[PDB]
Amino acid sequence: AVASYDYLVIGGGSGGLESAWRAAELGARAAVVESHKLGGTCVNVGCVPKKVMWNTAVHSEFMHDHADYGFPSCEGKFNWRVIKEKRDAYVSRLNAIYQNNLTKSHIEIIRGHAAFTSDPKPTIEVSGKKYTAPHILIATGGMPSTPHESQIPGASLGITSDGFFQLEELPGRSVIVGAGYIAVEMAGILSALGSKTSLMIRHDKVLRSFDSMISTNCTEELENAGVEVLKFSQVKEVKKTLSGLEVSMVTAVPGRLPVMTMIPDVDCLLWAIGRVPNTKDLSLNKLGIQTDDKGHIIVDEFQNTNVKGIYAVGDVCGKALLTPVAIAAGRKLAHRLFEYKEDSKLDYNNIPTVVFSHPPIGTVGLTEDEAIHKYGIENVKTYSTSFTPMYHAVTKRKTKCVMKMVCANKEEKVVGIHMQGLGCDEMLQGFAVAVKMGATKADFDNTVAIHPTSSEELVTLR
Amino acid sequence: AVASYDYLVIGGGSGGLESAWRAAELGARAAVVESHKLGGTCVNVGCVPKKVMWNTAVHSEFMHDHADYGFPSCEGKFNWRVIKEKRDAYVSRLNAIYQNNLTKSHIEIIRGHAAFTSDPKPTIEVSGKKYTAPHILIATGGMPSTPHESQIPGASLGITSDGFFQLEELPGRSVIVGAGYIAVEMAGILSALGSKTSLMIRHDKVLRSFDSMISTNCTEELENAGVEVLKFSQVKEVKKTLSGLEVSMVTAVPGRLPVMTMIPDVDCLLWAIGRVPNTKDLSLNKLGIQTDDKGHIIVDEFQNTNVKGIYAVGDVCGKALLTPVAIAAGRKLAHRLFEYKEDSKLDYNNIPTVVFSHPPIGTVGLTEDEAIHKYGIENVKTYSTSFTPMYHAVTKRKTKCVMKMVCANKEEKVVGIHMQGLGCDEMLQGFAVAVKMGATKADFDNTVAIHPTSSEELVTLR
Ligand SMILES: Cc1cc2nc3c(=O)[nH]c(=O)nc-3n(C[C@H](O)[C@H](O)[C@H](O)COP(=O)(O)OP(=O)(O)OC[C@H]3O[C@@H](n4cnc5c(N)ncnc54)[C@H](O)[C@@H]3O)c2cc1C
Ligand SMILES: Cc1cc2nc3c(=O)[nH]c(=O)nc-3n(C[C@H](O)[C@H](O)[C@H](O)COP(=O)(O)OP(=O)(O)OC[C@H]3O[C@@H](n4cnc5c(N)ncnc54)[C@H](O)[C@@H]3O)c2cc1C
Repeated sequence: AVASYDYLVIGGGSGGLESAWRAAELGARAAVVESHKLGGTCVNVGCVPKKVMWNTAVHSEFMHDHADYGFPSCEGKFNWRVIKEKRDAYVSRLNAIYQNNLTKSHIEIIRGHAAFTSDPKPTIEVSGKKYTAPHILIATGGMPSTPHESQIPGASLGITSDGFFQLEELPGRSVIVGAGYIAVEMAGILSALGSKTSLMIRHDKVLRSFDSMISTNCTEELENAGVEVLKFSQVKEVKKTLSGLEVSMVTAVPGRLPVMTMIPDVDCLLWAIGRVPNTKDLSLNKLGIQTDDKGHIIVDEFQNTNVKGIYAVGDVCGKALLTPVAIAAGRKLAHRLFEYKEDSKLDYNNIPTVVFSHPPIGTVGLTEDEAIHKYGIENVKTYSTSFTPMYHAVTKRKTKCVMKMVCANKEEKVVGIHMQGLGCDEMLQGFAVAVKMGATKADFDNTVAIHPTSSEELVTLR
Repeated sequence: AVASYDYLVIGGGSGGLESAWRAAELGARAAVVESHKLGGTCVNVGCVPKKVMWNTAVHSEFMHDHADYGFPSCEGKFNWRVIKEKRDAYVSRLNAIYQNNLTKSHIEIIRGHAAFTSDPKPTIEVSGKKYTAPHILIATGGMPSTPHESQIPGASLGITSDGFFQLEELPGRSVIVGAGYIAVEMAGILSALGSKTSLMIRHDKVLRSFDSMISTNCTEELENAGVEVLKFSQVKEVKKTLSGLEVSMVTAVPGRLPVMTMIPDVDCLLWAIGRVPNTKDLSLNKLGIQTDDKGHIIVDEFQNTNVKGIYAVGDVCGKALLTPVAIAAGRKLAHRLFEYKEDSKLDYNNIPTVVFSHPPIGTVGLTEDEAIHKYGIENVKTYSTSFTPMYHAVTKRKTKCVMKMVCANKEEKVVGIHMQGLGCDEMLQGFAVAVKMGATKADFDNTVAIHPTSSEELVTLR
């Protein structure tokens, strides 16, 4: 029967747990329905297991500069199993920590699958057991999208990021299909570690929604790293040969004639084409809750759905798909609800983001074209530099560091910082803080530099 | 005879060159007297050659986590020569670049040693040739201090940072004497690379002028890295045995009786006790230019000496001894002089600094005690965290990451950020920009985090 609480959170991922923590910490009676493992996508099959795999690739990369630094080289041969077993243990330790905090904060964990009922007042049922609350948050997140046989015959022969983390040996030949961050990172980890990789993109470059400098630089650094970027190409079908897979792909460079080619002996085919929300089995239809054509839950600036007492945050909304954003919104909400801060909402402007490619990308703000459109070419001035990290001053293998700064108006307010280079992963957080206080280039320029670093380049751009 | 210019800069180091560049770029007729190699301390025997040696040590460190990441280990044996020859070539390329820019900007380079004359109007002479200008800047910098036989007999048997960069093989047994940044860095590079090292400090910990957390953490990380910290100890004398050196050191832990011990078979004895200014051979006495008891040139908030038309910037003044500060002040000055910005002066508050120890230290602002004294215990709240970088979640060897944030007053204005951990070298510049705009913790806290990174810890401190 309906057990009542002050807050019912559906899904124990990033947004979910943060909302429940802050909420209870403000005196509420929360419970967290979760059908699988706490932590959600991020911890089990995302941010965490990705970062470890990346570090591993970073080790692979630098093995290349060993002799250069005076040390003897190493015979090579990465063992995937060893690092996988560990990566996995780590994730378990994290899970144990998560349950611990939840219980330590007195938050129930209704285990199982939640779905709204055919009751007048918002109510959900988990195993014939119904629970209701004056405030219910849907934080079910999303999932990897795979193409159906109904369009790409043999599409179901390939894997997704989820099956990537399930992989137990280093694939011989990998084919990534997708041109966004997840694709790029998978492309780069797999390649660094030894697999022959082809990244299949429908256009000429990657991370197309990122500033032109970033997508342009990133496509190059990828190519220079041993990755094959198959431009203007898609898969028509996949067949399970005896050797491996046979990717029949259509490559149609605009201005030429289309040309089909088979990719044989493929060990792995990763679909990194998108993320579809987790909303169908919630019975959103039972309450007449608004979704878009793609299943995402439509919410307002304050995470409100169209139904009173029901909110949604994170991936499931289809906006700014990142652990920190789900957390930031789940937190702002618990405060708005249980602390009565009517204006407690997350600002989706100037959200910082790091893409763990090689070298790592960092970005916060408007791309130059996003500024030119919002301000006008007369009001947008960019500053940029392209240099080689001194780490490479003694190595044969090189990478670059390109940093761009989009300034707007007379005072030259920094509206966008984009870079890619070594250390760009830890370099970003602070400038992201500065970009949020409304810093102008002079604020950056009246900051005594730190020498010798790559960061100082941003405060001496001229 | 006296050739006249608009600006005469004495010394082509960090402060010197920046002042001349900006100056000429503003239409002046500059010349740069330099008795040695352009770039000064930093480029030839400082920032640059240090950073390369550090990167090298960082490679050594991570060689330790190779098998952990699934790769086979390496037999070891670093070759110093290889990396030294390279480090050196690099520095040459830099020198060539420096002359190039100077000439490209039409700045003369009077080669030789400058010294003021016995002329009424400020005039200097370089090789019986006299040159004068309405504005003369002394940017001679400083030099390593060594103890004289007159106190420490055999003191002249050891070397300094300068002789460190002259070293051609990896010393077998090194003894660093000094408890400040240069000492620590030399201690850590030499140790990472394979030398048995002892850091001799007159107290219990290092970097004593840094926030207590930093000096405390740093002394530990050093000890945990294979470095021997000889606390409460000094050298009484050094003798050249046949094997190597014999350091007779007095160790006097307060609360015990003093105990002398010999350190035998020492390959290297590095004096990292201090930096004395380059002012004696300038003939400062000829114009009655004010110096302090230690030879430093006394200047005001605007770099003015007590003599009209003569200024001083950088190490030679004995304040905030860093390349970026000399640059920042030489630049502010050229603008004040040639652009008539009467208030163009450098703010020595919130100068950021990175110490390249292992892991790297970063700091900007007031130490907690500097705030408690300036504000009062009732008005100072600190926040801190101590965690292990996830890079170590799979390694046996660990390091920590400790970050402290000193907040002041009701709004909790961030007056000091101190940390030590991996990536703390590139992490600092941005927070340094934020700390200068007068950011409050809420500004930091209303900054969507970047996950998974070490930096995010600073914007989620609670
Ligand atoms: C590869 C890969 C790498 C990523 N890397 C990063 C990165 O480095 N940085 C970053 O910031 N973001 C990263 N992301 C994005 C980040 O993972 C997501 O933004 C974050 O997971 C979003 O959280 P959420 O709260 O919306 O959902 P989720 O964490 O997905 O959580 C939803 C939880 O609810 C459960 N559930 C679903 N429906 C129900 C229901 N009906 N009843 C009960 N329980 C239910 C789910 O099992 C799940 O555990 C990555 C994603 C992938 C895939
Ligand atoms: C080891 C080591 C590491 C360092 N590392 C760093 C670091 O990583 N980061 C950092 O920011 N700072 C570092 N420093 C500090 C930085 O090097 C100095 O702050 C910077 O060099 C200061 O510049 P300056 O303009 O005062 O002098 P300098 O660069 O020393 O230059 C003075 C120049 O003037 C010449 N000269 C002197 N007297 C005369 C005269 N009478 N006539 C003609 N020419 C003359 C000198 O030859 C010299 O080249 C380091 C120092 C050492 C030693």
